[PDB]
Amino acid sequence: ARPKLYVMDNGRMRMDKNWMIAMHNPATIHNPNAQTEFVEFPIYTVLIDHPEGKILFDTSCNPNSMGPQGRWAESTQQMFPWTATEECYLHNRLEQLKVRPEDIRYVVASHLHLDHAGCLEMFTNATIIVHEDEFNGALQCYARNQKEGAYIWADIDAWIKNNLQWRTVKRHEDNILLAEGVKVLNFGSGHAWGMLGLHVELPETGGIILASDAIYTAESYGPPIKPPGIIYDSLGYMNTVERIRRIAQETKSQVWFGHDAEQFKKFRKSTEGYYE
Amino acid sequence: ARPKLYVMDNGRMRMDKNWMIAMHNPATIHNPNAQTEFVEFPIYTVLIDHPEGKILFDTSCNPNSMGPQGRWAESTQQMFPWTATEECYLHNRLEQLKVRPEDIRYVVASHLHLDHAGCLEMFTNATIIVHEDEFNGALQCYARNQKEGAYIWADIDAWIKNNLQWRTVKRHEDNILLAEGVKVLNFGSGHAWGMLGLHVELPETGGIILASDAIYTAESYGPPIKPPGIIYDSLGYMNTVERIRRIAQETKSQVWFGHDAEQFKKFRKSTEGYYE
Ligand SMILES: [Co+2]
Ligand SMILES: [Co+2]
Ligand SMILES: [Fe+3]
Ligand SMILES: [Fe+3]
Repeated sequence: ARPKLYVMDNGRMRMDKNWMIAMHNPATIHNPNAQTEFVEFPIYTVLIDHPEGKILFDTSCNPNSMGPQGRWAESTQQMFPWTATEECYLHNRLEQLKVRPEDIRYVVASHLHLDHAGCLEMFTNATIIVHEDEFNGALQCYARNQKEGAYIWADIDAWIKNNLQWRTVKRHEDNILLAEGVKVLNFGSGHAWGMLGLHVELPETGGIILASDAIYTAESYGPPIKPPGIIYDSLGYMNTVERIRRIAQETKSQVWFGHDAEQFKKFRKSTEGYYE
Repeated sequence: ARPKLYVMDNGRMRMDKNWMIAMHNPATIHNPNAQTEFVEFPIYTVLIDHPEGKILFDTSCNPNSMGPQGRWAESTQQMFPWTATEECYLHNRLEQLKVRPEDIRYVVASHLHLDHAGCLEMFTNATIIVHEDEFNGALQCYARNQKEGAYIWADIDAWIKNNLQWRTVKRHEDNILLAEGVKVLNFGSGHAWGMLGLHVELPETGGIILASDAIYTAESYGPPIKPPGIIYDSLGYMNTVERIRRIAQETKSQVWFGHDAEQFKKFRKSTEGYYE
């Protein structure tokens, strides 16, 4: 197989840096009212144009997330504001590559947060691969009518209404070989209830690990590891980062972080090319 | 009737409220540079004067902790400053009750943080009860010559030099009946590597659970639970709080938090009386 892998720019988000890096700047006796910062970071998705079938990793935010008529709760909009030009919308990014949603064979949902699962509803022809624990957690949010937080009720509503084709990765399930040189990594609980990653082996570029929010940024990764404020299972989170580091070493893979502004700037984006 | 329980005031500590309540005041699009605050909370210990032998729960901070010639690293002193008059030192609080360190049969170390294990070195005739995972973690800090953080190298140094008599609670060990109506609760990992609590059954007052830093304050307790910034095992922490809530219900026990300023105010202090 000679795939082409694309990085698609799906806009920017801002939030308290403490969400990204827990206790990044603790107050001290002579600085008792230490103030935080509102950091900007990229939202992106990855398309693997593979001869066996197109694979999409993450889906960014829904185009109708923000605004007075937005799907996101106002509180969510104020804490995690998403800014994106029309060109940044996933459907537009795919269109400019002459890729229709119906062309996508597999969508790998790293997790079901607002900035990763926003456009799942587009892909009614794909198998949606998601960690069973993440799926269960999101569905409970829905059933419990939770309208605030990182799991968007209106998004989940749409997934169900659109009759998406789910394939859950079981808690103790081994890696899934999706296609030649493409493996779904079962990271389990950490940042969220159930994290999935991808290992891609490209002929030219070599190994890539898509970590998503298992590792927010290079600052997260270190060493030393600097865990997030947004966290479910702290032990699991630490285990996963260390696991990724080992895999990266042993397979000579690059690690692509969830939301690293510096790393993202270096990427060849879908408007400039791809990785072979 | 028989046992007398004393609450001993061991001064005050201040720190970033984010340590106490994680993400208490998140930055937003209209408050992007949200500040924290430096909150004050009590450091206290509990003496159970029991017919079978005196039991001490926690030991506060070492008198030699603060100052330019103090045991605590300057970074620690400025992040977690401890203020206490001489009358607040544990040795003095015990003296004012006509209790000598050598009279203490059991010391229960809830964990080995600087504000709980500070005076362990006093009790050379007691059995020191501590969670094995907490003990191991602290000893690693010592062996690794870690001078920063919540584990005080100089304190640990003193414990070893003073040849304390350790009794570790094993990871999967059942609760320990220390004396009639006094049980050591094995909370395991959460806030720290290994947390111990105490359930005390007093003839008159009834059930008391000493939660220590398993539950910082009533705000922590909720519901809903609001976890701390100082945390090791998030899942374990949550499990422990909910366990305490069940035990409290089933045994009709009060829950005494680790560092709740309002609750501590209400307590009958050792200088005014005791519980029976
Ligand atoms: Co996330
Ligand atoms: Co503590
Ligand atoms: Fe994210
Ligand atoms: Fe404490």
